[PDB]
Amino acid sequence: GPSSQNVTEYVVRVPKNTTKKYNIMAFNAADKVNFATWNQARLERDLSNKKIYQEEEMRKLREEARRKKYGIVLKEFRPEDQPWLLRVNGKSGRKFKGIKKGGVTENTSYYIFTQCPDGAFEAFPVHNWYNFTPLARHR
Amino acid sequence: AERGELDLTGAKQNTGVWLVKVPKYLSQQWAKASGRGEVGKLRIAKTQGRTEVSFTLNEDLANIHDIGGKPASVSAPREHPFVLQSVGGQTLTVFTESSSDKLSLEGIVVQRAECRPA
Repeated sequence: GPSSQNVTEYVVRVPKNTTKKYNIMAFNAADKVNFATWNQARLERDLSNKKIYQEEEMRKLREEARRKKYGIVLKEFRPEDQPWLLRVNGKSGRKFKGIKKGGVTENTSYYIFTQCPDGAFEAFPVHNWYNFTPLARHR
Repeated sequence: AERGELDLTGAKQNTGVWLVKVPKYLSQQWAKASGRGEVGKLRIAKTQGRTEVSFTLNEDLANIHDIGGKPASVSAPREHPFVLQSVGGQTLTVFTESSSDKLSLEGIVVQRAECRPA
């Protein structure tokens, strides 16, 4: 098309060797997150729900059994779907809760393209995508 | 670097990465790479107020076929155009979790795009 154009080209590698999983940590623009202010940070799985009980429901005429019977269950602990807790700059700093995004797959998936020392790009699949928001927004 | 700590070098170093939506058949083809693991080339061509980004498979992967063997001419490797998208209304960062449980902020997403089938 154009008589002249400036072009940049990069070799792309897709490693199979990866002892690392790549994830997305997303912040809402409204929370105005600025990394320059981050001096230190901790990121740990929040296991608070592990010991939280929930009420689960378990001859008479059905219309005579309006009052149902309930028990309590200690759900299956999947540390994978437990949210993340991000704590920035000690006890007096900001805190965010990370929740996994779930509008799950179709015929595509996301990849992270990162540049390497030799100039090539290496592409890695996104393992999980988390939306992080101030702990104060969670109840 | 203690247990539970998030390494921050990447984010504050302002290291940038691209986040790309890839068709399943193309990523499946990338899995057929061997040797160095190269799959092709990313091309960025700029003209007056206009940018065209695309990905083209290398000769090796362009010649590995599924039950079919491709039709007409068998021409040259096909260009997969990228549809560029915005990232301004959100801050996306990448963090990794290694096999040893180490967590680190690797960089910030500076460009988003969707790779379209050729």
